[PDB]
Amino acid sequence: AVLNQPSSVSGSLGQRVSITCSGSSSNVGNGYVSWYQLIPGSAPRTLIYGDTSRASGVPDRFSGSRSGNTATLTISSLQAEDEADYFCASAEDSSSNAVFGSGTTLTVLGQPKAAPSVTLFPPSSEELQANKATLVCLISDFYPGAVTVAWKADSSPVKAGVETTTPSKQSNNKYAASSYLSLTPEQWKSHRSYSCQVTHEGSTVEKTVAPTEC
Amino acid sequence: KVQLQESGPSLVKPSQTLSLTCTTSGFSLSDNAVGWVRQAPGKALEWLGSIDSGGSTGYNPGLKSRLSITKDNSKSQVSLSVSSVTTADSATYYCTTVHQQTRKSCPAGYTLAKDCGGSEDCYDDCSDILSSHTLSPTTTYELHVDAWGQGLLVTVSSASTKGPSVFPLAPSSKSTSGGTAALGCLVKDYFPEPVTVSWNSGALTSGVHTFPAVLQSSGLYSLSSVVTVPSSSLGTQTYICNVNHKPSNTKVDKKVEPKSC
Repeated sequence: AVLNQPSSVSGSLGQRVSITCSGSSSNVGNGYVSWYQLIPGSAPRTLIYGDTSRASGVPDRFSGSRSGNTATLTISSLQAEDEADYFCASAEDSSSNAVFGSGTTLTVLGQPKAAPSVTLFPPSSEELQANKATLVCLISDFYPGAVTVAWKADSSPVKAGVETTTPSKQSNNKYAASSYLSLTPEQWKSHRSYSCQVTHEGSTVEKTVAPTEC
Repeated sequence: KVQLQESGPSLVKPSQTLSLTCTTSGFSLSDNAVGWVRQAPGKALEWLGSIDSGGSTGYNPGLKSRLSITKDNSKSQVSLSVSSVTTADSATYYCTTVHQQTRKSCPAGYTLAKDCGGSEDCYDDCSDILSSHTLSPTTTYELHVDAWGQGLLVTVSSASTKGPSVFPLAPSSKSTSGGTAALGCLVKDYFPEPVTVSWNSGALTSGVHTFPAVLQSSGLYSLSSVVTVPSSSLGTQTYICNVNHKPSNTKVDKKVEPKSC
């Protein structure tokens, strides 16, 4: 029902990675395996069909092979844009019955490191006139995609009212993340300042906003 | 020009029937197979079923009792119904074009009966036909998705739809990075997903990033979209964020104006 793929595979820039797809005689062993690429925020794309045939527009650095009950997608000249989820598939006892693999997340190591740029927005005037207040902390242009976000009121930590998204890729292959601090307009005008503190690879960037400041 | 557009409800209550439609263009629907695939959040792709050029349908065996797939060649439309939906049926639903072919091959000497005028069986001597050596053909099944649709996110929930509130994230002196400045829009308190954001009706694509939504304890979603622009253009050029929330059939255009500081 579900073909067996490794959960995650890793490779460096310019190197080679192989993704395996193990099934049985009634699917993979039947001998017509396809491969699909899913980039976050995009529809799936067909890469390989019929074990080895390459779909039009797919670079020749994607190549498929099959040995018995195991199929393999090999990606060479690994590029940052290759980071995605990869699924194999094949028919099972019918040309109108498909089974897919469990999926593999590809991570491309060896990319240039970059410290995050932080932008902290105070609650807008329009939201305040609606008796609501949200501080928005936007984090962009960092690598690797692993940051920790903390909030401060004046100088003491803030734990409640905070929501933070998992870092995801931008269009330039760098990572971005966002964090929110929900407050009442009274809490906003109460303290003297609020801070968004982002830690990344032994570096810490902190942005501060104040209700008494524009 | 092969295009596939899924349409249907974005929110359905449990136990109800989910009916989706796929409108096709760029190929003859009466000569190609169309299939439905779904992906639940964090799970793997799941085949639902297909209907081919002859109108015959094949389904996922584990879900066949809840699935129905029909089509209308003259309307370029294919339908999908899922009965008695639960939370487990929340997923992105994809309409697809599918290559489908069954091959039955016989070894040397043995001949397929469909060839020699048990029609799907091999026969060594077609002259005998009665005293002929017979075997079972080697059958291979070919299936791959050719084209994928953009997908329709379907959330199964008893909560109610809520359109979004859009607030500007105005640039100031604390938002500029010298020659460039960041500005955006906060899309707050909507349900269910998804929301898409463009800038200046799509004329502004470089420097745009729309962040994934966050799920507040109130059960509502929020996200932000940011765009980087030249700081010198803040006084003259106007910037508008276009928010699209199909679940509530809502479109919001919000002008983001710079602050005095």
